[PDB]
Amino acid sequence: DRPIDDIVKNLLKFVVRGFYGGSFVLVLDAILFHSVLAEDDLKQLLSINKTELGPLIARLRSDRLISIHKQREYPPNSKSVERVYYYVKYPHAIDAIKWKVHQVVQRLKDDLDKNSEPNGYMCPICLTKYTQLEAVQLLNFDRTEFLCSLCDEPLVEDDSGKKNKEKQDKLNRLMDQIQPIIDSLKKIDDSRIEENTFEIALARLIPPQNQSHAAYTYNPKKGSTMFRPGDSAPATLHINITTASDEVAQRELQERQAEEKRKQNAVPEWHKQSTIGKTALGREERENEKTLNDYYAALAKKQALEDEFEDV
Amino acid sequence: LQATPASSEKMMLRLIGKVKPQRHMFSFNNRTVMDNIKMTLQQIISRYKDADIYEEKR
Amino acid sequence: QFLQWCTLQPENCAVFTSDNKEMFQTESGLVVSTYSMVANTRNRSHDSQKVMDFLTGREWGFIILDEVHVVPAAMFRRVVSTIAAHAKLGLTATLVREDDKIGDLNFLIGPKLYEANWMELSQKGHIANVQCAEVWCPMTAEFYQEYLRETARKRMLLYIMNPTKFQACQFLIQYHERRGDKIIVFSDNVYALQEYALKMGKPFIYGSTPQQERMNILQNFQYNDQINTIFLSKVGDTSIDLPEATCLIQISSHYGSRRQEAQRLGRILRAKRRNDEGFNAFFYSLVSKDTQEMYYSTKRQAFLVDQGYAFKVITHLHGMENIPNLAYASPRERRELLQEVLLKN
Amino acid sequence: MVCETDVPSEDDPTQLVSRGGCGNTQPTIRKDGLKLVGSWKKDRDEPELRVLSTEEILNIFKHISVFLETLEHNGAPHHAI
Amino acid sequence: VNVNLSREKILNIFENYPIVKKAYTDNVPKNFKEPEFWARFFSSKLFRK
Amino acid sequence: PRKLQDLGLKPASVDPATIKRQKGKITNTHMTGILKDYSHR
DNA sequence: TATGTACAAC
DNA sequence: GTTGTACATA
Ligand SMILES: [Mg+2]
Ligand SMILES: [Zn+2]
Ligand SMILES: [Zn+2]
Repeated sequence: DRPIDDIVKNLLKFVVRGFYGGSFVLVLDAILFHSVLAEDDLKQLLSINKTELGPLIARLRSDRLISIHKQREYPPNSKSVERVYYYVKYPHAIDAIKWKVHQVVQRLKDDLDKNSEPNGYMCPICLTKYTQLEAVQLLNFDRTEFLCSLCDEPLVEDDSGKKNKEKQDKLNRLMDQIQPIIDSLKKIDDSRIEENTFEIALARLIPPQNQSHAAYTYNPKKGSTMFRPGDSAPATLHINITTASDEVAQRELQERQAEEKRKQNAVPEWHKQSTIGKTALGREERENEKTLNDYYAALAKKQALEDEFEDV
Repeated sequence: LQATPASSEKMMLRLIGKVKPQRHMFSFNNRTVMDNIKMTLQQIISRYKDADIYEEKR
Repeated sequence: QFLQWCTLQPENCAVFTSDNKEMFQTESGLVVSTYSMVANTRNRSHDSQKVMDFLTGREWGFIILDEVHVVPAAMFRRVVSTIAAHAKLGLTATLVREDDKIGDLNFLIGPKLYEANWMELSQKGHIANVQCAEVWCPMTAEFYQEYLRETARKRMLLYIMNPTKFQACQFLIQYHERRGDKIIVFSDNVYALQEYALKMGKPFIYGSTPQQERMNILQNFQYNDQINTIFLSKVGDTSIDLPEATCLIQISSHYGSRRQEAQRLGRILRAKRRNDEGFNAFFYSLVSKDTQEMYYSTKRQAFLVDQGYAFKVITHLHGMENIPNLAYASPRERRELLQEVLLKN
Repeated sequence: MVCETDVPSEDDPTQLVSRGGCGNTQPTIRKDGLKLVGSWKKDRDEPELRVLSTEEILNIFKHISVFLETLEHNGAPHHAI
Repeated sequence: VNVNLSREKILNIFENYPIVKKAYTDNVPKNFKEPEFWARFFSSKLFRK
Repeated sequence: PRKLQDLGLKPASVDPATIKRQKGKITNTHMTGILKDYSHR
């Protein structure tokens, strides 16, 4: 449809397949392949039970990669039921991905910075760590080892003195594996993406089933001023070829039209003549051409249910 | 080309065949898609009507 | 018309009348109102007092006075001093009035810039030609016998309802309706207007008519095929646009105002079919023979004659007797009308 | 019961001035049990009723201008939550 | 909107715009009649180009 | 979105709070039932 | 000055 | 629906 949609979908596909398990790929791809998708229809497509679909939806909703829309449906055969639809709000998901990527990178950066700092001593018996500054005030009279204030036991130097290089590799590994996300985000920022809604998402619907019980339509209540949190987002050309005969007819019609107007515009009798002496106002060539044609032909031969509707 | 009024919750659309005239009635899910299909259909039907009118001229 | 001829968006236009009084919130906009809503001083409604302050507070850049022959009145001239305006323009077809206040316009809005000949624009196809006429309806003896004894204030109602005028008006309306014409009938007397309207079963408009009803009537008279003719009064004597009107008939008239005659004739000078060959609009003035109305009729057309219009006298309507039915055709009906009208007198 | 996105100007009448607002009709908040249920009056007929979740109220109170985990983690349909 | 055409004008269009003739000869007898072609041509972007 | 803007990252969303989702007396009666409502042209 | 008529407001 | 006020003419 549009280049923007393809790149956004690719970013969503990459994130799910890499940072999530397997079933999450199935769930999100189903609602990306289709528009807003009913819960019942989603279960039939993936052939998974409610107990298995629930955990996937909940985790995806937490990260705001999928949005929920509940509305009442009125089928004539059965009583009114509440249906749940799942779709994707690109502005929400993209913002969530950007925040998480920054947080993950920052956390590794902070861990690398923290690791480069001197280690803090820890007490084995009570497992209460002490920083270098805090351990310096625990020195004993003989000044041999730091003694725990509680246990009164020598302190043991903590690990992580050798990990100074491992974390650098981890950050290098992540930035290489996470490169596609950054590249896709750069293009997204360059353009501007419209926020989707249940009604808007329905414009690209590919029905999953033939007789799905869920009526995939948005019929908002009339004049309903109620608002739910996060419920809204920001001629004919006729041609006329005029043949030579038609032009003659048009002239004839013009003459007839002029005659009709002239008769209607005729002055009344009382205005035509000055009425002063009247009483009180109270109360055959065809053979000629054929013989020529025959002669010229001889010359050539010689020489040679009821529902309201409107008309659109 | 019969289309339900925009003031009704239904999004149904019917095409009636020229003569028990053939009727093909379809229900849409989004009004935006319904309008887009309606405009394209109207152009084809209107153009064919003009072509038929021209043919009937002579 | 304003929204049509120029590109001024509706958001910048506001109308200040008795129905609605909202004002434009845009930095610069338009206000179209009436003198009656701007000249009142004694008592103004709380909703209309705010509008007047809104009009007065701002320094307007242009003021247009339509039908400027009423601005030099005793109170209407205050609209020129209260509402500040840099440039004042006055638009009117007739620049005459009975009193001598006409010259007051010199120091109020300014002098007369341009004037156009009526005939010059008539021969160029801009305004429709008119074959004016003045029909002489002889008053019957039964009614005329009371026309002498009665006083002046009661004579007016007595020679306006004479039976012969009813016959003349009905015949002319039928003749022109068969001609596919839109007719307008004027009457300065409200009682005669209603009586004529009910007798012929045709709509009428006058002072007590609400704005919505008269607007609906005018629109129907323009586009509705069934409504061929409508009865107007002093309210529609000027500044009403009826492009479909092509014939005008008068049964009553103000005392001696020459301006009203010209303004009434204006309703038909803008006929849509004013360019088709042989077209001729009509303007009938039904008067009572040997009555004080003839004194005013010869005085009420002293301005049109100046412009070049020629008034001819019709003493008889041909083919008027052969009409099947005529109002007050028998003496019984005529006597009943005399007793009915004299009751009011 | 309305945010009044546009309010009449104090200096001059019939001259509206735009104020920070969203023009959403406010509910008639009532205390049902230990929850706050808001009822909306539709312009054009029972009023719309929904439970004002504490998260919604917490978000709103944070916009005002010094002194269960297991269930929601997996499954737990909205009725259970 | 009604646009009036004439046989002389149709020939003039072909002479002044050879591209129009190219699209005319290869489609009028094969796919759709002449009136449809001109209605489509005016509504197309080529008529604007 | 506010937190993303503080970090210098362009946020592809907006706060929902910013979404601004906001005579009787007839004179003539003898013509009743005859006048069709030509309200528009 | 008196008298019609139309208009705005309460 | 009625009362206080203009405008346009004798
Ligand atoms: Mg005018
Ligand atoms: Zn210890
Ligand atoms: Zn608000």
